[PDB]
Amino acid sequence: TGYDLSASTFSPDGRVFQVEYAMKAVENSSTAIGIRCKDGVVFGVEKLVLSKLYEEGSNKRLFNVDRHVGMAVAGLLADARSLADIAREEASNFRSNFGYNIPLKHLADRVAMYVHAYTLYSAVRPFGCSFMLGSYSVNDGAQLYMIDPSGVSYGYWGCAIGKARQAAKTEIEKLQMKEMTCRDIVKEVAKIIYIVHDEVKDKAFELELSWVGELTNGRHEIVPKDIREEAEKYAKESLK
Amino acid sequence: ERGYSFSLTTFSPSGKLVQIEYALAAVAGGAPSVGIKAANGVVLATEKKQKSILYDERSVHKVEPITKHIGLVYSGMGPDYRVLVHRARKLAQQYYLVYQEPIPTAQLVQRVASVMQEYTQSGGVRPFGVSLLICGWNEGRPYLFQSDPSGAYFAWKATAMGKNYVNGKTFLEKRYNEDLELEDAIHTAILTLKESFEGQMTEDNIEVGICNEAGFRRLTPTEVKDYLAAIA
Amino acid sequence: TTIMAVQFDGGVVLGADSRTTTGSYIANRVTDKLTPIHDRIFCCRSGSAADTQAVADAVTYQLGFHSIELNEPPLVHTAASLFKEMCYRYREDLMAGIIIAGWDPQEGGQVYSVPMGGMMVRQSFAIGGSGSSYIYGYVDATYREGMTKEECLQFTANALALAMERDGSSGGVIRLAAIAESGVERQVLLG
Amino acid sequence: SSAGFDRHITIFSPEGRLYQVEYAFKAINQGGLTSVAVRGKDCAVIVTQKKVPDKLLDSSTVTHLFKITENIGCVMTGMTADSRSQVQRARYEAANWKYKYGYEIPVDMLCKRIADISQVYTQNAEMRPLGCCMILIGIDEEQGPQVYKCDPAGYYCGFKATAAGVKQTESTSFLEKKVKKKFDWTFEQTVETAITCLSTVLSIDFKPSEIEVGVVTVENPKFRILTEAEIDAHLVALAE
Amino acid sequence: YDRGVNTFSPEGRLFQVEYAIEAIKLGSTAIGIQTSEGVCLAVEKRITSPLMEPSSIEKIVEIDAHIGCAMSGLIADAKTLIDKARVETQNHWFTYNETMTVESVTQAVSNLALQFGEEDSRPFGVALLFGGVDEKGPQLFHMDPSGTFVQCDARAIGSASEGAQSSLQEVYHKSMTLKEAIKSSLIILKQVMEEKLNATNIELATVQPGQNFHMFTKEELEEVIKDI
Amino acid sequence: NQYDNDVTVWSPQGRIHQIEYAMEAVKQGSATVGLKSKTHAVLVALKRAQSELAAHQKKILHVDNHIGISIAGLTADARLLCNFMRQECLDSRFVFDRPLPVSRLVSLIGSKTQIPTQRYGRRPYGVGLLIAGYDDMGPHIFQTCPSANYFDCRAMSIGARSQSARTYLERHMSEFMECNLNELVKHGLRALRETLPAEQDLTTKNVSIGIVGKDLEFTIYDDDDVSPFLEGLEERPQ
Amino acid sequence: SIMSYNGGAVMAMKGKNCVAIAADRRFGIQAQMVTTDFQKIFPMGDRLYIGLAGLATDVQTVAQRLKFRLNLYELKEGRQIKPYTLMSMVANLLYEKRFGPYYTEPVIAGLDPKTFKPFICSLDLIGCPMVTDDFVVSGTCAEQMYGMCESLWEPNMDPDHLFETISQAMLNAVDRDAVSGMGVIVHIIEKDKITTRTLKARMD
Repeated sequence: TGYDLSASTFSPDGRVFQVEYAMKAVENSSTAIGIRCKDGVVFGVEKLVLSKLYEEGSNKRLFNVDRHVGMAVAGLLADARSLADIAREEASNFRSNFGYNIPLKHLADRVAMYVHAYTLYSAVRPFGCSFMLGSYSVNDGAQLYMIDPSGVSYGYWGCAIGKARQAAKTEIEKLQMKEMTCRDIVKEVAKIIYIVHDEVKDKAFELELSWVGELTNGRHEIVPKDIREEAEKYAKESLK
Repeated sequence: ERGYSFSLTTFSPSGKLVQIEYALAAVAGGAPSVGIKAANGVVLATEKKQKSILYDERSVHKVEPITKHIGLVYSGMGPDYRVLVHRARKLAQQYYLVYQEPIPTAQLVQRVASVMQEYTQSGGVRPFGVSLLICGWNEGRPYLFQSDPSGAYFAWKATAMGKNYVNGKTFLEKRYNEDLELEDAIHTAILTLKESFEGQMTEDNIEVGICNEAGFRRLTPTEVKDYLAAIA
Repeated sequence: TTIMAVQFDGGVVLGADSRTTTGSYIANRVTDKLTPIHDRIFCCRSGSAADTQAVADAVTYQLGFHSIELNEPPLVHTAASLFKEMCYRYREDLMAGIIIAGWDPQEGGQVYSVPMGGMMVRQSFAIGGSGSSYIYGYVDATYREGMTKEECLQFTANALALAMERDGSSGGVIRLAAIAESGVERQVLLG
Repeated sequence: SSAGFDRHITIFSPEGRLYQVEYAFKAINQGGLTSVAVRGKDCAVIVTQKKVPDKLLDSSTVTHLFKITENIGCVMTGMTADSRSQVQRARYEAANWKYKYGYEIPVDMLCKRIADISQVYTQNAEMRPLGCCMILIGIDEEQGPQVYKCDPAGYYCGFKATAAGVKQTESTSFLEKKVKKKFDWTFEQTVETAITCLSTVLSIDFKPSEIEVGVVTVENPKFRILTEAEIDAHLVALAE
Repeated sequence: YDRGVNTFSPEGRLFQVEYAIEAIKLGSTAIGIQTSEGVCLAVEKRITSPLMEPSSIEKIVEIDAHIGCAMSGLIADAKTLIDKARVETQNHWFTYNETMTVESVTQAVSNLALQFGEEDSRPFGVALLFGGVDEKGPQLFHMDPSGTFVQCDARAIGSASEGAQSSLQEVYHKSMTLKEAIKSSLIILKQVMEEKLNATNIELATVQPGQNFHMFTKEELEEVIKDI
Repeated sequence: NQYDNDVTVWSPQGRIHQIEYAMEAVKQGSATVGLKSKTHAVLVALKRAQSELAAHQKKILHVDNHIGISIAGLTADARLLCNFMRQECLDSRFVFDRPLPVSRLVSLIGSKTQIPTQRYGRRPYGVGLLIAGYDDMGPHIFQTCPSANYFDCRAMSIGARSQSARTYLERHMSEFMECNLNELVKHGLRALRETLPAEQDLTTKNVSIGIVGKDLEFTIYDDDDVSPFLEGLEERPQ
Repeated sequence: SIMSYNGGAVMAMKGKNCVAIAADRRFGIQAQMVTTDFQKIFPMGDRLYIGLAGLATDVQTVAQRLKFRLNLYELKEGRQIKPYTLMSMVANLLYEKRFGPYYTEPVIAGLDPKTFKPFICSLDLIGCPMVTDDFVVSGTCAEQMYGMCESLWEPNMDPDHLFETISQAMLNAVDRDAVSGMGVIVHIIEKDKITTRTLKARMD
């Protein structure tokens, strides 16, 4: 506190508050969760409609970095767009220098070191974003990663980013995710969103579900749950 | 980066430079040392005690050679010392690449002090917190110099840097003379380091380097145990 | 100079002469024409001597640094890509005849060919060097799909010795190498 | 006293002190971690615990043992983001030794070059001085095994028994009472004191699955991370 | 705090740009009027000493043979603006064999004023009035240090410009003539300054379609004073 | 108040105030309304006089033959983004020989305005760009903001007292997809007349209407051709 | 060649306690002389000279660049320069223009500043030092100067016979050359004094 202006200064007890201040700016964003089954990764983002003039698919938070890699950002949306273009550019140089797809374990290291560099100098500020990284391969399986604004990056089986970070992972861990298929996961992700405050004190919302795994043959794309609409049909039955 | 480029040092209204006088306080609170110019050699000695019984002694050295006839010690803070040592190594070879001849000890101090000058005037960096003692026997007569973090230098007969230096300054004045031998000079160099040492002095508490005309030589603990073997 | 590479079911088999010449004078009489990069990946070099030694040091620096980060054994196709990125970029400056071969856990034995141009292609067997033009008719009338390891060591020994028959840039001594999942067996053949 | 901007940037205070680096000495202590290194023999042992608070959090992506080269391993304490960026320099400049000079880097030479990078961040301003700590091990031919330790201030030393993290003052006091009768360190005397120091400073007497053990020995100079089965073999071996 | 070099207000504009408008208020007054026959223009010299030479103070300069000018506020910054305004109309003739229009002059002039800071320092303190006869007849324009560029039909800037613009909107109409508008402007001049209006206080500048020559009257102005 | 000085400095509440202040510069400018049908996208702005006899400041400006933009905010940041806008439009004509897709041009703007909202030495761009365009998949209405977020929408109004214009658009957005230009334009300029004080009327000298169509190049009408659009209107219910 | 554009001949010879150096006086373009007072021997401190031969541009250029570096050396250090030290200084100056080289070949002759020990050396156009014990020669007419010095040189010679040997070596060799001549100046130095003499040569 006064000793908290620059990102290159220490507190008298030994922490940087400019990193601490940017972490709870991610806290005010809506909840985006991630989960992986035994043969794929399923994303899911609670996204709220601003007033009415939103045109049903604008400014999405499910990006597409590589052929098999996408993001699940939350926080400052404009800061995540510039950070997503770094990961698009980083995966292109690995293709041009080595001739094959980027491993997700190596991709998250290159991004987190880039986020780390904005937490050291007084000229720039730390980022205000946190996001997810999911991929699938036949020689590596499915992985799911997690990057904070400080730059700590390691793997989970399931996660949540937003207001309800604790309130979502309470009921994620009561799932037998080690053996389910990622078609049964999709109807289970939608009830985790709709339990915790979809439109209670808010106005409206719309669910987005991204999708990667064995059924897509390594491709990353949005779900065909505009087809048959089964996520909302199965989750709205959990009213009682 | 931005390219800020502003120095952190200006004049006082009295006319003194404030940050240079603060850096000498960190020099005076360092490990003590002593250097004596004898009639045939230069003797350097220092105080090397570990904070624990765990610390190895064959890892970090205090007496450090620059050329095969030039050594260099310090009294101040640890990690800032190794910067100007590696700076003085690359600087001393550039004299040898031009002139094909080893550098005299007077000419080396002309340039090392200019390096310590440059961090006092330039932008945003802080001055050193290490004073030095530079020795060597070039062209018959041996030499013993001392450079401060301000950027100046001197030429001593016998001096002492570190803690309790005002006690060692009076003790060297009451013990040194016009000439001694090098073997007599080490005897009065431990007795001035025994003034401010702890309760025990072994082969691994002190560390001594010499300068004969045969070249520069730092001593293994076999000689230093045999030298303090009841000869004071 | 004549270099040779044949893959089989387990891994690959390499082979080369020595005879580093200049003009009509042999400068080096016995020569390691094959160079280790990783524990499972070799390359055999041809062309200018000072050019190929500089490239093989840089690829060993880059690939050796790259596998420690991934904590995985590298791919043979990854190593052949790194020679392509230097030979195609620094063309009109280098004369390199690199052939990359080695075993990989994901794919088994692989043989790649990077000629003086800078292209990259996978082959079943590969020849190269100045003396390789003389055995091009022998190597395709003798090759047969589905060889064992001991047949390929017999295959490349007779194949090199015909290019090493008298031809002035070739001869000397035969250095062979077999790379498989178990280990690397290198031997020197004479008489 | 607080003179000028001594409490904010890297300048001298009165009495020769400087506070922005000795604030980084307890920037390690927010990790909640303790690492112990012991050299006794023709071997060298790292031991460090893991702290897994979540069942959604993975197990393989927690490890602080880092493999620099085949003969040199290290452990990192302090904050996680500054730790992994410090290792990226250590992996990089260990390979520049092999390229420029043609042989394997000594463990003594590498700890110099790492501490010289931490020098300039103390020397130059507006550059944050990397609040983390590194401990090395390795085998030197004709010199035996070595254990080194680097500081954020740029200070290094080599010594036989090492503590780091939070509880140095309790563990180093235990090891001086341990290493005063220089008994026969026989590669299981080394591992047992590496456990019984940490099992009494923390005072846990813990399950076989919360620590890591890095090892190097002059019979197999490769760096080697122990398996959960053989970690349990040494743990029940001291049950007397 | 209170808003240093480059920092937004909690409500509105940059105050460095806002304080640049106030520096024009300590300048000298000037009036420019557009008429369908041509563009007339006037200024007050504010000569202090008799030893101070009168014809060294310029306020009307010649950008080109069909483009006049007027300035107020800081004289030191105005010489930078007039320099490249003469250059980039000359670059346009070099590559197009034609005269640059009066509007597209100040497009290039307003690019350079919106460049203060450290990007590749301070804003300017000078307003300008540009008269000229392009292919669309006679024109009259005005710019400020904020880069806000606009077309005017009759404009007065400088010191006491607020009281000038009040009476100026009454005497203006669309069907003026050039001989009428010149004496209509200097009546406003002697009602806003304090010295006796003679041939040394003020100076005029007229540009016509058929008379692209003579952007500067000199002691024919003595006839206009005695007629009013 | 000490956190309210730079773009770099975070707050103990987690909100950078300098980005929050550049939103306030958008509310200084006048109102402008953009909307679209299935085939036609029309944006209508409102001029403001400087004096009683100066020309009114223009708002709508042509960019490309299929892209036109409106403006609200600083005129310094207006023409600075326009010169970046026109350079990117002709590079795709010179290289790819195709017109730009509208949705990916605006992504270049969010990358453009992101750097001066993070690095010290340049303020954020105080600007309120509304964008209408034609890619291969029909018309679009875009808005930007000085927080470097860009919003796809079917109708939008920004500027001074533009909340009353938004209320008119929400209760008539169901009618916008079917009606053609003879009323789609005067669906839009019925929304501007609630952003006015209740005593004066939208005349011919203070309004601009720009139309880009599926078979129509982007055309700006002002001060002479507004009279075929202002005919056939009712008054305000006073 | 480029070396044969102006001509020249510089000879040094070692005696018992003394050392001598000699050069010609003719300045000229390829076949046309200009003047007979062109200096080719320059003093660099007491009891230590240097001679230059080759292209007349680089003779006047290097002798000013070496004087630029000598005065800065003799002020940072109160001592004078040793003859070994100057040879390392000239070889540094020629090697910096490795591919843009000066067209001259220096000859250094002088005594030790402390003892009486003489020193002679010569360098190539890119800076290869070469010390001898009897004589060094440089210039266009080099092969004629080897024929005179291999037959007339004696090991231990007084300053009387050393002057007479280097006189007959320079006169008989340069008169065989076409582009060199028009006068010969001889410097003979020792511990006590410096003697400069000019010889009566053919002026054709």
